[PDB]
Amino acid sequence: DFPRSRLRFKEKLGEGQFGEVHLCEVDSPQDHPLLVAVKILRPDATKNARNDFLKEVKIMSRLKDPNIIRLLGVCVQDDPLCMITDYMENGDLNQFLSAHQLEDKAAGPTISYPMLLHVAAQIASGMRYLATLNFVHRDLATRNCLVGENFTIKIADFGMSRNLYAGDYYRVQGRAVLPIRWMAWECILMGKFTTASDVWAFGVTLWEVLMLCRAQPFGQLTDEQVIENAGEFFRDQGRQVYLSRPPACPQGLYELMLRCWSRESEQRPPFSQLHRFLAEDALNT
Ligand SMILES: C[C@@H]1CN(c2cncnc2)Cc2cc(C(=O)Nc3cc(CN4CCN(C)CC4)cc(C(F)(F)F)c3)ccc21
Repeated sequence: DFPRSRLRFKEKLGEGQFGEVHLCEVDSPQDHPLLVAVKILRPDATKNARNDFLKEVKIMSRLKDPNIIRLLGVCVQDDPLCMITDYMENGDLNQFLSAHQLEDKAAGPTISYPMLLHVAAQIASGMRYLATLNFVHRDLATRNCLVGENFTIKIADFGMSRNLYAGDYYRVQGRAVLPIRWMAWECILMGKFTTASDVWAFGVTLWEVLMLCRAQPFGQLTDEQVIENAGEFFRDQGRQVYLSRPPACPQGLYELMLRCWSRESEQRPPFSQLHRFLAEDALNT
């Protein structure tokens, strides 16, 4: 159990109905101070919130990769319940890219095209790790991607904890609230979530990166039309629709995005392939 006496409060990062998130300093992290994010459960939090908290701890404890959020420690042998992760200073990737303009010499901070590819390749690397562990993320989007120092990307999962992105989730039949615009066609129709559908979502995430998070995927189409589109991928009568090529995206890179959106799960490129393309092949028109 992490010694909670080693956590020095600095600033509250956010609040919730069942807990609080704090930015903490740890002096001499080798066991100047290391900054960490600590989720503390309120002493009056529900037994259901406590259940989610402990299961969240279990899940995270297995994920140890440079492009995945790390669980540093937990304080659970006593109350209040704490979970300690890395602190990603630049917030989520949607908030990060939305604050930048593209570096375009032919034409507020700037971000270059090679840097957008490095960001996407780090997301690919993280996902390759999850896929090799048979772990299906189920909600890959830029909002669930965290930005640290040196343009380091760490894939996370906030769920619906932040009310910031309610427009990105749709309540289907059964009170299940899903991110349909990022979901593969088999997910929306059959609830079939696999590594292959994580690829589809990566494809939509690469679109967001290339758009500098300026627009919602299929923004001109209603939620009902995004669902009806998945039925068109099922019928395979050539009437299904794809996200349009971002202005700064070359045709070669757009062709990779379309592959992630193949009708057949087995035709979608593995994360090892996306990673190599994004890190090596940027020499395309
Ligand atoms: C306090 C702290 C705040 N913070 C933060 C970092 N820098 C700057 N400001 C805040 C990052 C962070 C991330 C997580 C997190 O990422 N946790 C997670 C949970 C699941 C499972 N699962 C549980 C249920 N739920 C519905 C869906 C997700 C799967 C995965 C993943 F992605 F790694 F697989 C990750 C949890 C707590 C915190």
